Amino acid sequence: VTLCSPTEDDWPGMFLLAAASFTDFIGPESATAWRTLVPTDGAVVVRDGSEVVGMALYMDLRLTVPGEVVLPTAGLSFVAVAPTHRRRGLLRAMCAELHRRIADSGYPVAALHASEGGIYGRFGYGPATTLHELTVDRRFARFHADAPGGGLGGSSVRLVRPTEHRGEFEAIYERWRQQVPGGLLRPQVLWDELLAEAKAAPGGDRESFALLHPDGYALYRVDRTDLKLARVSELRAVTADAHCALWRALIGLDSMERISIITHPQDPLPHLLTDTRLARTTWRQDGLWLRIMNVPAALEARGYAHEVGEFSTVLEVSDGGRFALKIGDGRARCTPTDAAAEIEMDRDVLGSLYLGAHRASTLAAANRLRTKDSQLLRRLDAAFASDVPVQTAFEF
Amino acid sequence: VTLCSPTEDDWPGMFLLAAASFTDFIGPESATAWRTLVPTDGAVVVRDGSEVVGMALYMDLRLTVPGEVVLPTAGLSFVAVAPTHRRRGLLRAMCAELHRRIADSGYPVAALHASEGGIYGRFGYGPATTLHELTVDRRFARFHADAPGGGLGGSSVRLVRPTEHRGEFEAIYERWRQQVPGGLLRPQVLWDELLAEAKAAPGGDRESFALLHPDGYALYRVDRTDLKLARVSELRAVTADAHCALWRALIGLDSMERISIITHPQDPLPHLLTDTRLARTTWRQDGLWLRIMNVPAALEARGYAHEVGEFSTVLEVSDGGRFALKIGDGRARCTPTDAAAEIEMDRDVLGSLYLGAHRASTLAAANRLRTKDSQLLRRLDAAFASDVPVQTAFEF
Amino acid sequence: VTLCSPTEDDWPGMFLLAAASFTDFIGPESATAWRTLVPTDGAVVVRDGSEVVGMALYMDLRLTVPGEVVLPTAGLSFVAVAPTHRRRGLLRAMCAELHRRIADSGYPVAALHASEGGIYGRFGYGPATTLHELTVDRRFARFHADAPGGGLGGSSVRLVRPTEHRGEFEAIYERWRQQVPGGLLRPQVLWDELLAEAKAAPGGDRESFALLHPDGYALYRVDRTDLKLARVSELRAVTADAHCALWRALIGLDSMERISIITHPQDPLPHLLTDTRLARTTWRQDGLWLRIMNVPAALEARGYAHEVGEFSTVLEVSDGGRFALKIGDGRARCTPTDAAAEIEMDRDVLGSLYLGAHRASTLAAANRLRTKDSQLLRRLDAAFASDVPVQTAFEF
Amino acid sequence: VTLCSPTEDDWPGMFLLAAASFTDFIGPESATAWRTLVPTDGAVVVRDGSEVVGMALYMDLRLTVPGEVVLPTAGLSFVAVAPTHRRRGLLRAMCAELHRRIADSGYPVAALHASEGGIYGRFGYGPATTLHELTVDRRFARFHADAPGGGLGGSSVRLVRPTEHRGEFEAIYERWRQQVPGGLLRPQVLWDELLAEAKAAPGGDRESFALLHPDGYALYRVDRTDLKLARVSELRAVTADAHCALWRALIGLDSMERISIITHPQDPLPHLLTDTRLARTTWRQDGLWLRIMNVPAALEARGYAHEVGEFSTVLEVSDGGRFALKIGDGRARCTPTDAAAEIEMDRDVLGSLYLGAHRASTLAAANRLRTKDSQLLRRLDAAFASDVPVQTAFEF
Ligand SMILES: Nc1nc(SCC(=O)NCCN2CCCCC2)nc2sc3c(c12)CCCCC3
Ligand SMILES: Nc1nc(SCC(=O)NCCN2CCCCC2)nc2sc3c(c12)CCCCC3
Ligand SMILES: Nc1nc(SCC(=O)NCCN2CCCCC2)nc2sc3c(c12)CCCCC3
Ligand SMILES: Nc1nc(SCC(=O)NCCN2CCCCC2)nc2sc3c(c12)CCCCC3
Ligand SMILES: [Cl-]
Ligand SMILES: [Cl-]
Ligand SMILES: [Cl-]
Ligand SMILES: [Cl-]
Ligand SMILES: [Cl-]
Ligand SMILES: [Cl-]
Ligand SMILES: [Cl-]
Ligand SMILES: [Cl-]
Repeated sequence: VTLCSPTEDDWPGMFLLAAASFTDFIGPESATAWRTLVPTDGAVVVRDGSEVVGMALYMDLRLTVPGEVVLPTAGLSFVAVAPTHRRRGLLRAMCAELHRRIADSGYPVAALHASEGGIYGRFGYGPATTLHELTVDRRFARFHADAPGGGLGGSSVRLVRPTEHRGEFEAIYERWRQQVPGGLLRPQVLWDELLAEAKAAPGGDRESFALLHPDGYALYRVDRTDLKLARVSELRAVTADAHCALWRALIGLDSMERISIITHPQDPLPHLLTDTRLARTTWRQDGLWLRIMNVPAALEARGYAHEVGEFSTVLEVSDGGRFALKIGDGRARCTPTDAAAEIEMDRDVLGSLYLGAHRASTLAAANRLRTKDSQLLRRLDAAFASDVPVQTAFEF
Repeated sequence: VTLCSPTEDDWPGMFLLAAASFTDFIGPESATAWRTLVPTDGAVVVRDGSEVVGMALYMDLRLTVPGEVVLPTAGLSFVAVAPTHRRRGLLRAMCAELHRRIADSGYPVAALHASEGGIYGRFGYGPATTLHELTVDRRFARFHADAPGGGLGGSSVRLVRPTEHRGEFEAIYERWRQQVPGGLLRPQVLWDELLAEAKAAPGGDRESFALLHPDGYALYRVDRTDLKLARVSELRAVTADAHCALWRALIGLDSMERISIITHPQDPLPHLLTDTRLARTTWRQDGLWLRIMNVPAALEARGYAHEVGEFSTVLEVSDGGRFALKIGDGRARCTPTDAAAEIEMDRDVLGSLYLGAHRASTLAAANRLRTKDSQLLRRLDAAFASDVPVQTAFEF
Repeated sequence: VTLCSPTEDDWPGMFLLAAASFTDFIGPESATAWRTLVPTDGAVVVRDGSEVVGMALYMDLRLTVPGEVVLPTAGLSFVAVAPTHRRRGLLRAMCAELHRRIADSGYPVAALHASEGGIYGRFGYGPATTLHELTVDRRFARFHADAPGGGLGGSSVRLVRPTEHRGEFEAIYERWRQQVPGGLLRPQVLWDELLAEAKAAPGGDRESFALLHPDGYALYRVDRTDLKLARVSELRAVTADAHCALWRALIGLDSMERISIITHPQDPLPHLLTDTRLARTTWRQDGLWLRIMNVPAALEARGYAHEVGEFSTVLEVSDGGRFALKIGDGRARCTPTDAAAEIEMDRDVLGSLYLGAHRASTLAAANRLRTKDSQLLRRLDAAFASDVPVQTAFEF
Repeated sequence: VTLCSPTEDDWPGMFLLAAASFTDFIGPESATAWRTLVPTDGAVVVRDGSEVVGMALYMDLRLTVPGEVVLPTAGLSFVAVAPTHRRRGLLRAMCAELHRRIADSGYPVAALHASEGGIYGRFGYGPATTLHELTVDRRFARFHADAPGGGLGGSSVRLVRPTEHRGEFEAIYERWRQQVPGGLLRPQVLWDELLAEAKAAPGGDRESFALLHPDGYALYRVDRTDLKLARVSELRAVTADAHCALWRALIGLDSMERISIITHPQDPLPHLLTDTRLARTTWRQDGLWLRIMNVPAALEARGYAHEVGEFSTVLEVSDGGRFALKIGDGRARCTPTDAAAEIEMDRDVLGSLYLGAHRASTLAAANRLRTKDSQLLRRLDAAFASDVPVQTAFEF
């Protein structure tokens, strides 16, 4: 068992491991696009004597955090151990090497989408965003009097072929990702990939349609099997008007019984309707997971709630450092100290708090976050909260 | 069509209307217990010429709000129009009369549990708490190292017959309801009713069991049809230790595949497990609905976040008054004014904000809450938030 | 194997055979009511050497036929062979003896409800009425402008306890059964039985409610398991106004998603709605089966379409006689002849034609009805048709 | 918003609207065949300022009506409003313009297949044929002694590839459509299309097989997912012998559990079996919808029952004219009058009566058809009835 950077000869062995480990595999011909996001030394493989029995890599990503700050992010992906080589500490070795490389390269944070919720906590990954599926029975949906864009005149929304309006979608997304915590820069190769999935596949997914507004878009397709269900794959709205106009159009798909979307807990859609209950939550799951690589750099980089008074404390991350933490005027200063710790938590807990998706009070109730001062807990709660609700950009 | 207070002769007609309008009817012999909570003049009926074709009443309740303040609450229940008399404005007439009576009696707030989510908004009722069903696959559930009560020695939890420990359940509940927003005083007649439902019914519900801790309890029964599913009907925990100890015991029901509970969004259970995903959200719905009867009295009665600086504004409720609102040191002063309104909202929106379950930002995004100052929105958000997460006490 | 009339000692053996042969058994204590409709010599049993291994009886019924004529009808019921004694010609022997008795007693027709559709044809029983289940999604149901009782004022329909309005239901039913082909006289013992099934059963059927009009009623209960489905067990309407008023009330059961009723193919309900498709046909099956015992007596007893000119023919029933048939002024004369047969059919086919539910053309297309004159076929079609659509009264 | 005839440049915009409005879309390359049936000025589109936001067209069809008379029929199809432009009266404007064009062109009737049952009544379209799905459990199916083609010798039915016997299918269909009310002329381009759907599609529909008789054919394929179910897509039989022979062959598909067919209520198949119940009705729905464009021309063009005596009346269609109607010797004369109306009905009701599928008595019971003379109702019933049962030709 050897652990090293893959050579060009190693990749066919990696794609074989990938096909047997991931069911949703797009093959090795759309792997060209995703490979461009893997830096030199971004990947590790484990050989037996010889076939690939273990692999893992990171991708160079740009992650928006509260205060509209953009962090270089190491995106963990393509992590697999052969079924022949389980319970052999290969994952632990591969994860330890990549984290070494990611830290030495100067990434403040790493991120991943979890295949299971029970693996990544012990690696210091905490769930940081929440996926929220809403299903609307659009046959009963009436918009509230208070809702925008209910007046006469034309709709500002057009039904369009996605492939013909790439430039417009990019510019809306680019604005969206820069102003929303959880936002990711979407490179050109991923727009290429997104608009190739937009066409109908033979005995597969149906043609994608687009609803386009000056300040928003929605990509949707009818479900393969349930022909009364429209799945919104992606809805990006920069303004409240765009979000309403796009939903007014989706509720007007008169041949559909149900619109479903994977969105965030704070999606205002339920409040646009006279009956909030018509937008049922049909699924909830952790979205993006964060490992804080550098505590001082990550805590100093993000903005904090202006609405909490200046305060100071000592934060200990288990095997991650102890820090004098001082937060005021929505900025933090995080400096080394050996003074008595007022707050203790494992590294994964800090990832979970970092984007505002989880409350310090909630993690404290489960004893994942230790302090003896409930005042300090209320202050952490308020300071780490996000004015702009945290969303999930796209799976990697 | 006449609208008046029912006489003793009217109640058999009301029970007939009730049987035909509500499927979950416990009959007229457990209606004796619930009737004790209806004050003199708490009920209206509509007769045709003569049978009961319309009814509605309120019950005298005590509702805990943020700051551990207990408000007299008019609990709307038993609202029905005969299928023979729909679309005749009977509900509008009955609701207008009860609201007249509730206001004149000096109730600051009214509350209800909604049969449908599309009826009650136009009456100034906003959804104020969120029901959150968690289902645990307890076969995979391992408690986190950080979780409390994982050490050796005895369990502080006992498996007991509910009927034999009424006094203990009352005292824990009484502590719970006083410290939690959404908490309701549970009168003796409702403890009588709760412990009569605890015994097995012939070709019906199975026997209820209780897990008792000094500072918490859990009532659960196996599902009628799914014999691998335990439904926790009620879990009241005053301390984090009690909540963990009770969940450790429930995860030890080795003959069950699944534990389900209807809880609140901030339940710390997912964070007690090594795999947060094992506690799936399988259902979400609005719980208690609030109508603010008296805006000044309700806004002044509750506590506000100490962690936001003193601030002042002018609040207009549509057909509910305009008010100079001044919040600081976690107290509000709400006084009449004709000065230009900075915040506008319908009455139902204020009910939705009142217990901290919904964010002003979220309601603002849907244009249910109008202001031109985003700073003022952040301040409302922070001030109306609840330190103690809001829960739902019991259905009425 | 002996075939004779049962003695009082034989009935416990018959009830044992009944319990093992029929799953929907109401026991031997509601068998007292149904036994009153069995005449002396109405029953046969087969013993082995001794237990009951075979039984069959008829009940004295009154059946309305086209022209509002009421015929004495032998109602076959309680027919069973022990699982120990199949393929032994016991059914053939029992059916031959009862038919001997029924004919000698002077019954023009026999009738039954079929447990299977493949048994009774060879005994000369033809399906004569059609059961038609309509399910309305009442959430979309709007009444047509043209529909009756859409104006202001009170509803003429009352929601009532069935047990309190027995007299009213009897008088409406009594009018209904006399004016509708397929109508049965419902004796007092069967009203006793019907209103005992109207109360809720412990871990069984839910309480029955009644909608009462001067000229109609509807009995309905919520389904045991599907709590959004109301089953209308029985709807008797003497006028079009009563039928609409009752359906307006049923569509007003706002807690239900679906109303289902077992009705007849010509039920006007679909045409009362702006969307005829909302009343889906979810089930169709043969209802009452007729064996014509005496061809001349049965053909002469019923009325014929006044709208077809006088005509004459020769009808042969296979092993049932040949007859000169002369129809005009809505009366028939049926007399013996040896003249060449113009129409041939088995006896079961005549039962199927007798109430107007099946067209001679349709049975001719399947060669169940032979003639060489298509003019004569059109004339039979028109003459045997029923002005008043044929309905099914009640199962026996 | 402009309403005009589409130009060649408008059609790609129409196909985009079509893809987003209809899930069962065959694309724009089989749209060439269907476009040949659209006359010059057969289509309208609505543009916004510019994309197609509304479209509708008619096709030139030939519809057989009672008396084997063939009417030029305007077949409405391809009707869609963009989800962006609902509740803007675009459908009303497009339908009013096409109906203007259809009337001025001299079409006596228009027809459509309804996407929903609640749209087309207000446009004067009445459901005129009834689709009836029969499912046979062919494992229990035994043919009656009386049924044709049960004797020895060869089967007159051959199992064949459809593509190799186009000429034979055309000639049988051509005979069928000319002798059956509801029959449509099937042009060459639609035979091209029908035999292209007969071959297996990759990850789609299975290969179609044909059973060919001198006087009938049946096209069937195994269901995609249920491999024990054969769907008969089309069965055309000119004689009773052909219908039996084809069904004898289908019942001989020994690898199938179930044969299903969409047929008409008067299909004689149930009567060919010893057990009529084995042919279950598993689905019922309205088929073709008729709008009578010219009342006098349509009423005079069709044949009437010879078996009803000569009679005269005055018929008023709401906003459609008042007419002296005189029916005798199976012909009608329909002439202008201002004499008192004896029969009133909306235009849609007349479409529903026109092919004999619905009885005047049934529509009268729902007050869709007003008269004060029940004798006149019986006469309408009998006269409008169809000797040959009405069938549905093919969807457009
Ligand atoms: N990181 C990549 N993503 C995608 S599609 C976006 C997505 O939903 N990912 C979650 C699921 N995921 C799909 C297959 C892989 C592993 C698991 N496609 C590819 S292809 C590929 C990579 C990759 C990884 C980086 C470069 C090697 C080849
Ligand atoms: N307010 C009452 N609650 C209950 S059980 C607790 C519950 O889950 N209620 C929601 C469902 N609900 C059950 C039946 C009634 C209306 C709807 N039982 C009764 S019985 C009764 C009332 C009442 C209302 C007040 C006094 C008259 C009789
Ligand atoms: N003829 C009778 N009907 C009924 S309930 C009405 C009904 O839906 N019948 C169809 C089903 N059926 C139920 C049980 C018996 C056989 C099959 N109950 C009884 S009880 C009984 C008879 C009978 C038959 C005549 C007298 C002996 C005892
Ligand atoms: N009238 C047409 N029919 C068909 S397939 C036969 C069928 O089952 N139609 C009902 C469903 N229908 C399918 C797609 C269209 C609208 C709805 N295909 C096409 S393609 C097409 C038309 C058309 C309409 C006339 C010319 C433009 C393009
Ligand atoms: Cl690489
Ligand atoms: Cl996503
Ligand atoms: Cl009272
Ligand atoms: Cl609850
Ligand atoms: Cl007897
Ligand atoms: Cl029945
Ligand atoms: Cl054209
Ligand atoms: Cl068809």
